[PDB]
Amino acid sequence: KTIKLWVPTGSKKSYADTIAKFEKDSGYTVKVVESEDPKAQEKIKKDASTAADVFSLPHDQLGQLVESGTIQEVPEKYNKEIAATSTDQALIGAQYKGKTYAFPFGIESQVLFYNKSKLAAEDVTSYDTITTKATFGGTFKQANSYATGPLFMSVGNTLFGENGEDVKGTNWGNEKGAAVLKWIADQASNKGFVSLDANNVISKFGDGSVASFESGPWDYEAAQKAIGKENLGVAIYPKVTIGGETVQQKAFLGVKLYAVNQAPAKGDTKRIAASYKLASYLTNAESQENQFKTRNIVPANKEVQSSEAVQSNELAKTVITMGSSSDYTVVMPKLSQMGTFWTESAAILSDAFNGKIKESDYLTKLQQFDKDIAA
Repeated sequence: KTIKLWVPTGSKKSYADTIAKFEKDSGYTVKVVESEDPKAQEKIKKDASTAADVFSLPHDQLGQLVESGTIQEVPEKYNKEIAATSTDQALIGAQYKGKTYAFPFGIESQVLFYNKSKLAAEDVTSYDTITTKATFGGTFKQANSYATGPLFMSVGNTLFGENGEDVKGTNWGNEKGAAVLKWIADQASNKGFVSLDANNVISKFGDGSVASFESGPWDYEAAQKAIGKENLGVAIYPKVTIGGETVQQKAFLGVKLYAVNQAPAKGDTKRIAASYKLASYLTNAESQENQFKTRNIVPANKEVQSSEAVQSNELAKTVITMGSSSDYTVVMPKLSQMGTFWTESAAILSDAFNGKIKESDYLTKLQQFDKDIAA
């Protein structure tokens, strides 16, 4: 009566109390092993004997694990609990073709970081205002698709249709997509836009040549240190004016999941039930509260999201606003054709900024993109 759990690196101690509570309530023992979330899929394929009963993963890999038969639909009991307690965006993270396969525990989104000695709060709600009054820095020469890929969805185009599950639904090859490429190209002559490399985002923020930039919670500490805690502002993504339309700038949402792999239980339904119970425990309000407090995990649970501790933390509050609605975030699609998206979107965004494609080529390149990705 032992089940194996894979938890994110560093996290084991954070979860000790949660696990003890589960152990005391279920009478199962839990073997807890740290293991990198992004590698869970590879690890399972390589050695299914050693595979954990319960493991953390990023939702962007959930579609693959479903399609290989590794993760099965959760029991209806848990489906109801997850839908009730999670944000709608988090649930979309946990679902694939209409079924729930995992338990959200966390969310992540990029935000706008700015220097309060260079920009007032009032002036960071609009990209046009930011670059009129100060500077915005981005890595446009070597485009980051995670960062600026969502511009295409910001203007009302989709990545694999509205639900992110139609392999033929990506529709950038139109005037709105072309207008995204135009805006990219225009940033080269926008006097408030500063062309960055990955390795100088933070240092140019520190030296004051970049007043603002977009990144995730992983850069929060470095931003703080670059200009001083008291000078660091955090805000939601601004509006941006593309093709003469002012629209909300979107980012991707990442949803952090626990899932159950039934295979190591070999038909033992008592143990499978225990595995779902563990996942439920790991991702309930109490655990998410503890995970925010100990490891600054931004909760997927609506109730913890609105807690004073979380709402008083400007980074967490901002990530939550971004994850609160599809007005701000696109939940990263799960289809394997995302592979093409990463490669081709980066190249086209780069080429538009660098002038390796011209305006008269924007539409044909985007139409070709739409064809390529639909394979």
